[PDB]
Amino acid sequence: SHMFVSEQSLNGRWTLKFFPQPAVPVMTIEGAEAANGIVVDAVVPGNVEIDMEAAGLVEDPMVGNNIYKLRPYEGYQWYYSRTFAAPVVTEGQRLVLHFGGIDTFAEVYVNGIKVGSADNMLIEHDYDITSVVKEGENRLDVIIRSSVMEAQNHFLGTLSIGNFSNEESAPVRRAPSTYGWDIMPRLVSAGLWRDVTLRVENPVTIVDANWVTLSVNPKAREASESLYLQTRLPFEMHDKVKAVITISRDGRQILRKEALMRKFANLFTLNLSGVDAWWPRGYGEPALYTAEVSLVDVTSGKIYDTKTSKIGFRTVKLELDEVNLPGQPGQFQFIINGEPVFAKGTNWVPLDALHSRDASHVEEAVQLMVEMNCNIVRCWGGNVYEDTHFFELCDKYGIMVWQDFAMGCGNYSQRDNFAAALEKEAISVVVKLRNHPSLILWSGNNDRVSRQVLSRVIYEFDPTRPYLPSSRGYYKDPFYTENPSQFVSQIGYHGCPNRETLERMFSPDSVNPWQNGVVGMWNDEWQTKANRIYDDKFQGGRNDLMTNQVRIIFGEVPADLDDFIFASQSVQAEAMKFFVELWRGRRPYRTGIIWWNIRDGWPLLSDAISDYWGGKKQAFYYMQNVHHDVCCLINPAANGYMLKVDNNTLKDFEGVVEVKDVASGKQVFKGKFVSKANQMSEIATLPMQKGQGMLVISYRIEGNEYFNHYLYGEPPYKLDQYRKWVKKCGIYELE
Amino acid sequence: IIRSSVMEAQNHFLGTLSIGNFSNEESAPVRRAPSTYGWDIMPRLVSAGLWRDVTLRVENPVTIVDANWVTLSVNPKAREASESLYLQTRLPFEMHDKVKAVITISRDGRQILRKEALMRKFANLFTLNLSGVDAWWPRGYGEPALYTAEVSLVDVTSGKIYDTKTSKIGFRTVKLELDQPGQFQFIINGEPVFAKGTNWVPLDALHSRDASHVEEAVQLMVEMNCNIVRCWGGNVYEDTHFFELCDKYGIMVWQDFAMGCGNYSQRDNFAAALEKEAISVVVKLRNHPSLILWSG
Amino acid sequence: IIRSSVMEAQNHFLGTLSIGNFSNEESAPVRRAPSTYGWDIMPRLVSAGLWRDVTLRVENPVTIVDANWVTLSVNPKAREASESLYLQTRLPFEMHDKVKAVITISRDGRQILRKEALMRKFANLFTLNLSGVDAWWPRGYGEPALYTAEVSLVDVTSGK
Repeated sequence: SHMFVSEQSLNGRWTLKFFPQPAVPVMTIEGAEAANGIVVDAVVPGNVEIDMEAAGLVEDPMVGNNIYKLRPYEGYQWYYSRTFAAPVVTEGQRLVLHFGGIDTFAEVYVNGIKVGSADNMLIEHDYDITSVVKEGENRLDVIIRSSVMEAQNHFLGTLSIGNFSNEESAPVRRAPSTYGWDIMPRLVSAGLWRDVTLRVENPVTIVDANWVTLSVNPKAREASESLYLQTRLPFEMHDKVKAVITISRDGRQILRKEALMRKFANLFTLNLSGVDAWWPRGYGEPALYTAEVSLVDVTSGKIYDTKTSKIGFRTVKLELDEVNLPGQPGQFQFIINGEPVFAKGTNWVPLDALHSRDASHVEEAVQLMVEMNCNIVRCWGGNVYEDTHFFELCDKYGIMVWQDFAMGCGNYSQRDNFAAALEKEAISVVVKLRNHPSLILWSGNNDRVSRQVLSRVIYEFDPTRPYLPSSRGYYKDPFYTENPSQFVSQIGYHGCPNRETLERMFSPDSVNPWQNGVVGMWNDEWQTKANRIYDDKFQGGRNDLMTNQVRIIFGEVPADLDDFIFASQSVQAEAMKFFVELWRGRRPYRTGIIWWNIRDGWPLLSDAISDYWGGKKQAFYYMQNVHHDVCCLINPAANGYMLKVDNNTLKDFEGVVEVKDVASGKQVFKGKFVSKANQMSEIATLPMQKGQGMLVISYRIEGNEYFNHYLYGEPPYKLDQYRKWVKKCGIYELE
Repeated sequence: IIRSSVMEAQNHFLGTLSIGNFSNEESAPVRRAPSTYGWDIMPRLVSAGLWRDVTLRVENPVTIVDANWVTLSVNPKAREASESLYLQTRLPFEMHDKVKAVITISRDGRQILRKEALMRKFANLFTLNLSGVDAWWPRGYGEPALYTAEVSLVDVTSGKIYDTKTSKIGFRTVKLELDQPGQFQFIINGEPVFAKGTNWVPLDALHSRDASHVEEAVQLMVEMNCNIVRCWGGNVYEDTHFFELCDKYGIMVWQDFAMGCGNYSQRDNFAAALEKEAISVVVKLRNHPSLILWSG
Repeated sequence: IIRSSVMEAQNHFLGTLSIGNFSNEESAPVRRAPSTYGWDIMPRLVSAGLWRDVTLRVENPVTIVDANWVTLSVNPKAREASESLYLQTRLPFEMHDKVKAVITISRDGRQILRKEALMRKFANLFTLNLSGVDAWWPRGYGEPALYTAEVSLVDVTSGK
């Protein structure tokens, strides 16, 4: 009832002073104030380019070639400053200054006294400022250095040079994609990109509450849950404090346990009844339960601290296939609550190049995966680690999370200084995320980094989850169809974004892609949205993937912009849909497919199926119809085709299915089928049809009508005849 | 000025494996005897204090840092053995070529060997091929023959003795012949011995009284006729006198490093504290013939 | 001011496997040539002093930290080769996009290959596909063909 702890936000308006970084970087408050620079208003959480654009000092980086105009600020320093009132601290309490995100190399001062030196963009930074804080008004100053210039303080190994990830990224703990990628612009940025708060703690406080599902019995509605509790506990308070442990759901108390605190750290085991297991989408309900622990004085009832979260009773195992194709990647399958689950989902890339806006995108971005019905998502190591709320949403909606540690495409230093920086980061992120039921896998894609540093962290701080040391042309080419990986990471096909997105990110004279009307030659602004990392004038490159892919499927590249959008999105839609159906149709050998990708992190031309502004490409709806719990699909056979139905649930379903020709209306097949639980079931073999065309699949399950299709024949097709088949099928609108 | 051991534990963040074991979470990040926090066979009595000797030592510029005696080979029927002396010293350079090591093996006044060697460097290996020496055996398999091994540093001209190290060694070889836990056998001087003995637990919850119990407690093993004793990792390491008695009565010693009943930290901080401890205890005890096994 | 190398060895407690070897115990904990303490083919002469050149060097803010040449592949029959240059430089941020790297492979004054690239970052990997070059062979197996490889950091505006 009575609250003896509190958290006061330091978010809001700050003062931001920026200037070019001298040869000797500015480290002190006196140097930052004596330096000659520009002072503007800043918003925390934020990025400095946001503050600068609000002051009219930079142009919108999302339009045209404006991204290259931010180049000089990579060599700048950034000085945050504000005042704050210190909260009332009683005798023994501790005041903690909390940073959710400092980007990156910065000296932190409170009342002119240094309290910390941050050097990791991806993790939290907490400082005990109890003794340095004064009565009344206090000063908080953060002086950030240039991340790019920090790289030259290090001598690189041979393996760290020439990778797709930037050499500037190798010796520093930052998201590698911020230096530029083929799917993200170069925007190093800086600033306080997550919350800054002031926490008041009691001498008796919870240091960590670690919930672990030892076992789960779904049929009996039981589970065994362990609580690893670490606290600060003055010895005078030993035997005078009790832990109050509650499992509840919507106010209704499931279990209550109280235990006297005779030592600072304890293991409490809870044997629960009447509790449902946590399942990913399709395989059941994502049952969640409020788990709460409080440190309570046994005499006065004083609540010294309380930790509350929603946990899910679930076990996860990575069943390795060590018989078939030893050494091949993807020879494994996820086992959730003892059931082998078929994984299907997207790779997760940055939500925004200015990551202070990540949090405002996460609700609608997770809703993309919910509408798609992904049961898994892989957080790519090129991005930052997402915050707690992303994993809360994945807990709530039953989306399993595969978490890469933040590494780019390359090899890294084997020396002690880098190993210590990565270990501190790994321990921080693991302790923070290890209680979310949606998280199922750590990945660190011999190397000391992947085979020793990260493995020792998972071994000591998360024994409950598996760890993995390591991770164009025609879509029916043998490079795709002959891949024997059970669990594949699909490469992705390009898709020209919607017209409204093109007209929003390109200048009016650059909306049309063809330079001087020459089909195949991209203008300079389209080359920038390749993404082109550096401002280098050249022709061709990554954008030629759009034309070469429509030239294989449709023979010729349309000159009209609207017809080019249809051709490009159609190739992307057919390719990605074909890859999902190919893996779902070849179960039980195939065990999962994680495709690239569902959402852009910036207005760009990419292989994502939905752009930065929420513009869904045609591939999104194609993929949606092949991601259902029960899906009737058609795989190519040696002679003819094979109508199949795949089931990613633990329940049996029945229904009827009808396969017809879209152009002639003739019935190729129509029969009743039994879709057995958690397996692929072949229905019937279909003969080869004459020439090109399309087949329409119409199946009915439990009074619900679902629709699919299959494009038969060999390319090249005629773009206008394919358009007629889409309209005559009645499933997907043209545009 | 001693601090609270229990409270020191809260200066550390424990890994999952260190929580919930039978050994106390307070024991996991500190280098103390785990049984002092309580056990099923020992009371909780954390205690504190200067529980062993406090002395002032005066050393000369020339001094012996370590005298490490190693038995390379033994031939009991021929009454021979090859003994190595690994000698480390502090030696000013002006004292190089001016000091000699005097190595003497003796048994009850009878001198077995007297070798003198000019000190030309600070560390040296002296091989001693001995005659008329009996091998060291555990109880039942023969005599626990011990010899006084003495090394002294002596000025060549003035004859002044700068330092002297003296202990009783035994000429013995130990091999662990492997063949499921416990699939091994101790080979002592080439013979396969059948081991029979007890585990060794704290002599007292107040460990400053261990030294007053060790004579009678070892006599329990002599009356019992144990030929082996396993010093439990829940206890402190026994002092030199315990191993002196085990040398004398022919009781082999299997020594656990001081670990509780659970997994420990994997971070560099704990590894550095444990390495320092292990180097200290190994150098202190590696010269006793009774000691035959280290266990982690 | 140089100290005694011999006396430095007594700052270290030696392990058992470091005592009794052919090399001196004084050699085990120090980073010196072990033969200086004596061997069966070299006398004992510890010595001391500044035994190699001492120089004062002046470096520009734009300077080459390391030029690492690596032969990926070679085809001696076709007189072709693939050479990589792992270049690490010191580069103030003001000089980013204003300096170019100039790479020249030559032999006895005749130029074989030349490549220019704008320095956009401090470290770079350059790939050179070379024609008309001979492979390096040990004695007997061919000629020890060498080529002068030069890299320079050049101001794109003034040519300095």
